[PDB]
Amino acid sequence: VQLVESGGGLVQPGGSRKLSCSASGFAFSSFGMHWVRQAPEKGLEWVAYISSGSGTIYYADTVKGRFTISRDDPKNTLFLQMTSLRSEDTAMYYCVRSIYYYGSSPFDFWGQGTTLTVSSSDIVMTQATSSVPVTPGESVSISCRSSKSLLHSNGNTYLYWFLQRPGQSPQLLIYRMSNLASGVPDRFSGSGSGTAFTLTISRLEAEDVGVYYCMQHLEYPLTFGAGTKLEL
Amino acid sequence: LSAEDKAAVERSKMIDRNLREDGEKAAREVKLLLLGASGKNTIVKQTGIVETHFTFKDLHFKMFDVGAQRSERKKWIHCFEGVTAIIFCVALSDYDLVLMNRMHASMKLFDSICNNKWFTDTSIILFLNKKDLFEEKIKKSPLTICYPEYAGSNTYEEAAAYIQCQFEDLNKRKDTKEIYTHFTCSTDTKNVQFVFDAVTDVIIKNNLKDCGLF
Amino acid sequence: LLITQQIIPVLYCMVFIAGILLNGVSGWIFFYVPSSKSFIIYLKNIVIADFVMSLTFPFKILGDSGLGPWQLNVFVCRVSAVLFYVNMYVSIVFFGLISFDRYYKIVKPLWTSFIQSVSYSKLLSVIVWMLMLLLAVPNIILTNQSVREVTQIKCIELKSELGRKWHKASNYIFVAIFWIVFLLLIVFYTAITKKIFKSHLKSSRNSTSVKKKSSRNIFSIVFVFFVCFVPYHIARIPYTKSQTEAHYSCQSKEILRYMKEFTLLLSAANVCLDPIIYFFLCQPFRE
Amino acid sequence: SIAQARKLVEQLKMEANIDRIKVSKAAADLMAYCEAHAKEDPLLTPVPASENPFR
Amino acid sequence: SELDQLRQEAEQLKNQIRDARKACADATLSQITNNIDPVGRIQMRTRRTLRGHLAKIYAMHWGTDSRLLVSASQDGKLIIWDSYTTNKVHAIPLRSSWVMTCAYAPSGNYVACGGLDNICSIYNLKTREGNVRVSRELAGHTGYLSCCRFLDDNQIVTSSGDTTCALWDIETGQQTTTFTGHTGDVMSLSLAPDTRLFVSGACDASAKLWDVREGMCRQTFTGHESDINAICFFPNGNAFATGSDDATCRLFDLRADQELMTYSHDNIICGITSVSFSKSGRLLLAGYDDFNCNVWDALKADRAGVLAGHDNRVSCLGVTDDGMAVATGSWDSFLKIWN
Ligand SMILES: O=c1ccn([C@@H]2O[C@H](COP(=O)(O)CP(=O)(O)O)[C@@H](O)[C@H]2O)c(=S)[nH]1
Repeated sequence: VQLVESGGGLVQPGGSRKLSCSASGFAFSSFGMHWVRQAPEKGLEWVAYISSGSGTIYYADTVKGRFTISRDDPKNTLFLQMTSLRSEDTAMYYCVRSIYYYGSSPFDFWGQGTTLTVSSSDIVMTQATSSVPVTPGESVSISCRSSKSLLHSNGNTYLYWFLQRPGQSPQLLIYRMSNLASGVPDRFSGSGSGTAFTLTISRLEAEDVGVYYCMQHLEYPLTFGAGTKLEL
Repeated sequence: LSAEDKAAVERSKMIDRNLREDGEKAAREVKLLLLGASGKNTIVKQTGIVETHFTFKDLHFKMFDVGAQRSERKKWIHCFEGVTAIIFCVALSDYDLVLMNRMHASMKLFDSICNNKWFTDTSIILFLNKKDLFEEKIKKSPLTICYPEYAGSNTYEEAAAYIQCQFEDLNKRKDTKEIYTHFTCSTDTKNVQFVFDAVTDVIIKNNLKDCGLF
Repeated sequence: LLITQQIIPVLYCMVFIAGILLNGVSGWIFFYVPSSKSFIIYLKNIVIADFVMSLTFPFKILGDSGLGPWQLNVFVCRVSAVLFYVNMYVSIVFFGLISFDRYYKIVKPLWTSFIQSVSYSKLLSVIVWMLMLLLAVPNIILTNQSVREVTQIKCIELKSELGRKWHKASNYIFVAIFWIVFLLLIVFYTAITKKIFKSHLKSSRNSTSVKKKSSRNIFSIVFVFFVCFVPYHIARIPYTKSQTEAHYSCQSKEILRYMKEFTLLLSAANVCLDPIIYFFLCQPFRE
Repeated sequence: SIAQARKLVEQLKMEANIDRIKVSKAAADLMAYCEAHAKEDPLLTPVPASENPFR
Repeated sequence: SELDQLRQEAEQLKNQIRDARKACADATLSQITNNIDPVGRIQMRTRRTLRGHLAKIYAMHWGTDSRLLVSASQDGKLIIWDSYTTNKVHAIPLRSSWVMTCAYAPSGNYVACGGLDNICSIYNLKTREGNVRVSRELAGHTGYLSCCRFLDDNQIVTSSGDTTCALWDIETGQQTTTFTGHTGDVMSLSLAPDTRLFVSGACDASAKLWDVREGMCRQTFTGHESDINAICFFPNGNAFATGSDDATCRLFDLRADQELMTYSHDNIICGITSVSFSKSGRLLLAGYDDFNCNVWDALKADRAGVLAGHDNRVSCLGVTDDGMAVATGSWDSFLKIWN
């Protein structure tokens, strides 16, 4: 189970470049694939989304009309056509898989990342905590806020967590309230109600340094938050 | 509906179309049940049950042999209600061997199968085997050991005709099912040709009765 | 001069009684047969059309009988005749579709282009119904707009464009549709019969039973269709020619009226024979 | 044969060497259980449409 | 001849057992419950109708969450449903199409199947990849499998048509224990809530109660007159009900070792396919061959109502863990949820 991204480089303004990603080790045709970019010193931004069956295509306002997304199931390859470049497109692009049914865990795996350098009604997510020091063997709490309550009429709350290790791709820790993903130690817990969210780490280890992130999944502008940095 | 709910509905629709395609593909097969009491060689080859799949003149066949299921039939017969036909194999030279009489047991089994309540409209294909051995040994032993009331010519053709009549005259309610008879051979795939002809006739009748004109 | 006021209403009363007595019970096809993409839907629509046909008889009985208010004549000229004609032509088209379905389900010669047609039965039924209605909707609201009082012996009171040439055009389109459907049905059933005869059947009573039943039913359907529906469509066009104009005497119009009335009486009496011919042979309909 | 008959006899002896209680006591226990658990039974006592997911 | 002596001893033991059963009978449950309030009238409607199968449904099972259920059908498919929204989560294609039983793991991880191929298969639902694969194919029976039930994620119990019931270990793949003593084909199995004992009903018109740890038969109940087709425990683990082809359900008690009550009406001349209880055990549901289900009063032997609406034989039905709904499967290839 691995994802490899290819392409990129340096393109003058007004040019074009087509990113590509390759997957192996799972059933590619039965997954939905996302695109997420990251500015050189800023947070994570959502770009485009394609679903299984190619029946649902969602874009972002900043990139609408200049970007095209497509997939090829037989070749296990994903593409993102990109024309009419600007000076704000400088970032490092990712590739994420997502599957949806009753009880599934979306955004479980993350790609590696390629860098592209170019020469020159949305829910607001707020998390002001940042640059908080940590000490091994001590409890740490991380907060998060949103404009609208995330509790739907079906009894669900659509909020996610991510961890950005130094020089590494994000790892999904908790996908919904009181839910731990596979491979996560039983010391991370998440609770809250409505617009109040929290994440509890009972005993932090050496591998618990990095940047944490929030995410909502209610409707389809996709918004992240300026991550909270914890350092030893 | 929320995003995950809509995606779940999309997954359900994909499952629906896959199931429908599989059913549409599988509805055009010919299913046959093989029974006996008598040698399945040249008829099956040419634990549990055994599948056998082959194609002959653009038709997909499935032959099920249930000879190893030694249990009460009346509790798994009803799984084979929708089979297209039944193939029945009888030994033609077991009249003079005691297991009671082998061919009497064959007649009893045939009667029980043909007069079952699940097979009121199922055609029966009858294969009679070992005709060469029966003809070779008919001269050294008379037919009175099995059927005392023959009173006729002691020749192979007359004996075969008498046996065929005896087996064909046991179907009560001979208005909804037809019994075919054949003497097996080993040349030119004549057995497969006979099975093809029988199933073609049955399929034509079934389409006529399904379209509602008969 | 004595046919109109003496004979026709009695025959309409008889066919009305028979049609009620049959269809009022046969209407259970609308609920007994479980819904499917089979040819049952066509039979349900035919049942509905026959039932709607069953209701236009009493008004014509009263109108021809010479009793009742004179506004019933314009009511008949306004609504009832149009409804009767629409239902008859819808029934014709559904019979043709049943013939096509039987051909393509027994023979299967050219199922290549119709692979995606399982769920299109509802679309086809809706299309036929709406086409017939929209070709007959104009002559209910836009007809008999100025019923007069002079010469109360005539039912062409249509004025300029919503009237005479439009009436002619609708009649011509209807007769053309019937002829096309008839030719398609006869060719398809002939092909089915030729397919059925090819099977090599002998040395049993079951095979001859099946062949006899098939041949008898097919010939019965075709013969009934022809006898019940041909003469009226032979005689209709000259009736329109002698109705829109005169170009003749009274006798050359009187005999045309007589034949139109009699052929239409037979074509109406065809409703009472549909149940036994079509709905009785179906196995699911007997449970 | 002999072994099967001996096994059947042993099984019958084991079945016989089993204590039993009164049928009246068993019926009383069943009635007590059914009466005690009567309140929490959606099929026996119909529930309002608010608490029924199938609605 | 020792055979005659053994037969005489067995007859004497049977006579002693019958005498003890007669002596243990003081009063009847009907006499005791003749003075209790009757259930008035039950009119359930079809809240949901699950569609998608293309052949006769032979078995179904409920999940522990009371929302997810699995169905088995002769077209070689195994569907997991979402009862609240009528969605399909998975569609498992099997190798052999002659399936006759299905089970849902109590942990929600695995499923099982079996039939005329003598092999009980196991599937894994939660994997790193996005598909369900076969984890094990247990073999070792000589006749067909009739019923299969899970004890945990590592143990399975099955019943066969060769008069034997076996306990398997999934990791090893071998028969840990085999229970023998029956005469005809074994048709139904049922596990107690304590998961320490179970009962089987065979075609010799008998009932046998086993013990998993020891591996022996405890008691024998003989009241029926024909084949036995279905078994189901009372919630309290002290009683169970049986279905037979002589148009008669029956209720047996473990502590008294005797038949307590029978159900029979002069208008019922068909068989019984499935039997289940409600959460409290007051209402007993039995599926009949006459195209509809009957609701019986388990304490007064009265006919409460009829759940009609199936156009063919009902072969399987079960009740949720919380007692909130029932679902009946039938040969007409439909599932209906009644509340
Ligand atoms: O194919 C036709 C022919 C006629 N019509 C209309 O029916 C009404 C009565 O017509 P009719 O029965 O010819 C009167 P009469 O000749 O009996 O005195 C008028 O609106 C016609 O335009 C329709 S809709 N379809």
